[PDB]
Amino acid sequence: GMDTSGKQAEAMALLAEAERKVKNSQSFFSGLFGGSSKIEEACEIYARAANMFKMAKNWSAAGNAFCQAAQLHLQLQSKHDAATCFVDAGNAFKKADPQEAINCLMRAIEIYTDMGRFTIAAKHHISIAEIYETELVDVEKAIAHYEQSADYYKGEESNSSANKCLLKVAGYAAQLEQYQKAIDIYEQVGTSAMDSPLLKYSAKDYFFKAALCHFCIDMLNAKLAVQKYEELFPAFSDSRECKLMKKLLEAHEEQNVDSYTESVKEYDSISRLDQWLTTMLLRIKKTIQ
Amino acid sequence: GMDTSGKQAEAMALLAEAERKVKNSQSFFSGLFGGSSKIEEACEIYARAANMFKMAKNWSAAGNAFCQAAQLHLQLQSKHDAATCFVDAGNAFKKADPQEAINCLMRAIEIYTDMGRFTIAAKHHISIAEIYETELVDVEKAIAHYEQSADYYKGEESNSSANKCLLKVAGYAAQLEQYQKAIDIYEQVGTSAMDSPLLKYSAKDYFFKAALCHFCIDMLNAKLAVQKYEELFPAFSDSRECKLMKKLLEAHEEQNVDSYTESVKEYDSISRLDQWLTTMLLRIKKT
Amino acid sequence: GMDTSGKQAEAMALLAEAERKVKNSQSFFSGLFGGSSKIEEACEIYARAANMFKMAKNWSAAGNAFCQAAQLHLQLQSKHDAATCFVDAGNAFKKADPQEAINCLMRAIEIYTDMGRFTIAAKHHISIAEIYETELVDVEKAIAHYEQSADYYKGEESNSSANKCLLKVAGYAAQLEQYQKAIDIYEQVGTSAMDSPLLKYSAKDYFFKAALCHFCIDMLNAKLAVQKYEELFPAFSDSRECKLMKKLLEAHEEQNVDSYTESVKEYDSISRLDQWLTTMLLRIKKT
Amino acid sequence: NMAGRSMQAARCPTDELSLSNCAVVSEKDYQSGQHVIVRTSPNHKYIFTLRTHPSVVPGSVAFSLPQRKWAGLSIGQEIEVALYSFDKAKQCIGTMTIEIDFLQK
Amino acid sequence: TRHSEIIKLENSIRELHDMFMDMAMLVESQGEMIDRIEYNVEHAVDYVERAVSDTKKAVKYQS
Amino acid sequence: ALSEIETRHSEIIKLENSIRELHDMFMDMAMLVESQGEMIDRIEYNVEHAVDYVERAVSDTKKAVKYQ
Amino acid sequence: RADQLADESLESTRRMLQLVEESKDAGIRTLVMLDEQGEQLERIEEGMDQINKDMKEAEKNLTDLGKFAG
Amino acid sequence: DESLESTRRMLQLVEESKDAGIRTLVMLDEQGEQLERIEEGMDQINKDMKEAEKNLTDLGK
Repeated sequence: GMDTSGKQAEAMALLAEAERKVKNSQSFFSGLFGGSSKIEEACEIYARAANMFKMAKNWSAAGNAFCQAAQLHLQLQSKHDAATCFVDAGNAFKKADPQEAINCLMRAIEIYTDMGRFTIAAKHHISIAEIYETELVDVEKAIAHYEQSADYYKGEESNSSANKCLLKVAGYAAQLEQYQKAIDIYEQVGTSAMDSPLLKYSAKDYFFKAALCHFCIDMLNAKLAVQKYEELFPAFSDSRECKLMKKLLEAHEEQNVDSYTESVKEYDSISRLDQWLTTMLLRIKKTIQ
Repeated sequence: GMDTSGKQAEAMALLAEAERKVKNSQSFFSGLFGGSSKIEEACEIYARAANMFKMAKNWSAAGNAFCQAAQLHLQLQSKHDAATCFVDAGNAFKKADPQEAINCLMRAIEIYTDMGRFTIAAKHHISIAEIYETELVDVEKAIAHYEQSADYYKGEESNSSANKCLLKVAGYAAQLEQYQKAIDIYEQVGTSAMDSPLLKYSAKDYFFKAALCHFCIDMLNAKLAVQKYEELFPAFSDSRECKLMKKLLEAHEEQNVDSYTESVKEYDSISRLDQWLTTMLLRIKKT
Repeated sequence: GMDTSGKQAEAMALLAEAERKVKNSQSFFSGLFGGSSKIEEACEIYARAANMFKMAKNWSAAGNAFCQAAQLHLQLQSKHDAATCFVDAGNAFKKADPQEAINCLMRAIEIYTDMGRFTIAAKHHISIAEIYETELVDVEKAIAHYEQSADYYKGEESNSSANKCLLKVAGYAAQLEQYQKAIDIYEQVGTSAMDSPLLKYSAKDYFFKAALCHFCIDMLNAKLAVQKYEELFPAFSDSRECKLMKKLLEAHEEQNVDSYTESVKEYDSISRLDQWLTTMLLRIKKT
Repeated sequence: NMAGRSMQAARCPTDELSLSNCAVVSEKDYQSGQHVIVRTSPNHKYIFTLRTHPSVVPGSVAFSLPQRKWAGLSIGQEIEVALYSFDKAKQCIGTMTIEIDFLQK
Repeated sequence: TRHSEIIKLENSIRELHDMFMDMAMLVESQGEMIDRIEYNVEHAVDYVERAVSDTKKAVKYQS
Repeated sequence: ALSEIETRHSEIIKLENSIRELHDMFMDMAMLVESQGEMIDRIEYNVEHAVDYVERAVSDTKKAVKYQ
Repeated sequence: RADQLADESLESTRRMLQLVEESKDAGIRTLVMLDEQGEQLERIEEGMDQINKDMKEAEKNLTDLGKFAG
Repeated sequence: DESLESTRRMLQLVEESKDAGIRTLVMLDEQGEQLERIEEGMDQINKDMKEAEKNLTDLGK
């Protein structure tokens, strides 16, 4: 398209113009000492070139120009604008180079928390964890970022966001990490919703999950925890999950794989699986001996 | 970990430079009369020091710094910033030690009402009531704060917000063996929910509660109340609550405790109750 | 106001004293060259005259005054105000005569693109596309506008808005019988929706629509496509859409009209259909 | 041609050609009698005999319904078609066993 | 046939219940965001008004 | 068995009522939330315009101060 | 076969009653909740428009004053 | 027989409610999406206005 090629041509022209402008800017500071306008107009040229270049469908050099302009703006003691440009460069690099985007976003996060804005820092941490885990296969760093975001949210009584982050962290831990953290977080989130204005009945699932983890540890712990939750939370007593867990435990007690298999099959037929309970149940069945 | 230890180290450093700032700034004001910029700079130093204390997970000292900044700023003849600092100090003191949080939040409410903004004042009143309820047992102060918040919300035509506070107050009053306030609030809210295109479904619910509490006095008055509510709400008889209450009345008339208890247990089986209703029913059964 | 036409005549006179102002620009500003603020207040009177024209329901006059104010104010300065005035003129022109609204919106689009504001630009692109659809008959220009707006949205990871715009574009293309684009879009959006739990309940509809588009072109490949969809999503067959599609395709092997006629009638007996599906079926099942 | 070219599948234009079992082609692409291997996948190769017809649009081969299905050819689909040469000294069918059944009940 | 249709009803009611379980948390989170944005905007308006008014009086009266 | 079918008749009546309450209820939901969506769109547009205007305002004011 | 008839009927009635009432009360609480966000949005809209007017008038008058000074 | 037509009515109402609740979910999601952008814009304007006014007041001295 003509629009593309023209945009790239004018972008190269204006990048060369910005380079010569900054070099002449260094010359003029000593030559005439006009102050600091020269650099700020150079930064404006850089920003315009970068924006119209990312309209040219090309990203990497757009983000590079964003980073360079942000640096040449921060060297004039201006921070918030430089941090916003850092975040924009990270967004642009998201589709160009994950490492550069991550570095720029870490710089933005540190400068923001230095300013004193926690919610923005937590949002950026969540974005970092999401981009890190979606394309790069790794969790522990994602777990740490999610925990930091939850801590930042709890610092300003943002209960819902922190709850969602803790739930995700506990789920990840249960899938891979040891089950003590998962048990604690799941039980706490389940018991922090007994007086929920709108979620007065959803905690049962969480309780069930906790019980499943306990049954992952041992049968004795499984039954003790199931009882504890039964007495502590009366409603879970009449829950279908309670009957299913009792049936599964009693079947596993007598070592009859047919009963366990039929129970899980009928449960799945009655209600669809979720792809997380199925793996847990398969692991439990693997240890039936 | 190491982040917190560092934050605390450079924060102690910053507090040292901040006390130096205040001392040298008053000295410079006395000896040179440089204006008031230095006081503002000391205020921002206090603010950032308190913020990094919060990042360092030390809430008591962060709240102390916030209070100091607030008092110095209001000494600088500025309130809104001082009020913000005071509310931040109260939030910091919420956990750990909330006692001084009460006083600082009261000061914030006082300055807000002196300025004349009501909604934030009512929000802070309900927050203080929640603090009293959760951390203390002096339910009377909670009642006072809740009723003041309800007055504010109702005066500003925020009926929905006022109704929640009124229901809380009615429940608490019914808890402490006082039923006049509970009866009045329950009946008033039930009447106000009559013509709501949305809330009409629950108009019955509140009414039912009133009758139960009204039954705490005697039998005939309860019968009169239920029949009157039924005439006022023609559809009220459709629900089971009226049937259950009639069962209770007839069983209690002829000292039929067994039928009373069995009907209560059956209603529990079909639909379980809460602590409030269970306690009220057992108290009623006591006679 | 129905009786506010005396002051709208006075407002034509106000635009006239704006004319006196441009006469000052012609002759008097030689000595009032520092009266750039005077030109600004001239634009201000322009704007408020236009505003009461809007209040008087004179859409053509209001739009003309808006455009004149925009042109006068865009003296290579305050481009944002010029863009706001142009979009206001376009909104005024939306009713009555919308053609010039198109050009003024295009100018505002260019201004915002130069500035770097994208969501507003894409929203105005959607606005011009919909005004094309509802007033004029051109659809290809609307298709291009939707494509451009979706590109702008996807540039900043605005996935949902671009997805809906592309769904509308795919529907139009299917109506315009360009089935490759339609299938690509319907299935890209279906596979994207199925990725996250919050929308996994919608993928079935997209898959069914995509299957119809596929079944439109190549019967022999329709079976393979539906099998691929079924294996990709185990819970696609259970949906009534897959069963109905299987019934239609297997009955189409033999020339019995009654079979598919009764199948479609039975399906319609459970819920009404829409114009798009009914038209597509009527066209396709003819052969 | 010799190396093969990407092409779009087409429907057979005439009944006689469909009965001929010959892959109908465009005169500007292939010549009548030529044998071409249709690559629908790395492991899916089929051999067809080419017969020209005026209505064949350039860049496509008309396939009858039996041919398409047997070879899984979708109308409007892309396949790789390359000239295929028989080894007549070894690939001249001397005896072919053919199963016959009524085409329509 | 009654068994099949009641199993269909079982399905549908289960999905409806799950869908409400879904709506609830999203709505609550929206409200939580709303409260914070409201607080911040009120702070901003108060600060803007007082700062501009005081600075204007101070820079207008000294002359 | 007669009592069973009578109870099931009562149940079907109750089910009709409850589905006669939930449908209208959901419609109320839909209309109210659509209004909320329109109004949030409006306020967001206005906020963004104010942001741009104030940014350019500070830029121009600082340049004018620099002229001094 | 009446045993299975009765068992399935009891199961069906219990499940329908419980799910119906739960969905009812759920949507009910959502209904009660939405109005708070509605009025919050109203109040914030009022505040933001007030901000916009105040800042606009302030800046225009200040540009006028600066022009007068120069 | 009335039971069967009642079952048909129940199916119709249930499927209608589901088909509308799905789009209720969708539109709730876009509202949530808009909230973050508006909040970020608000915070940015607040940050810029605060810095600007404080710097100008400091220069006034």
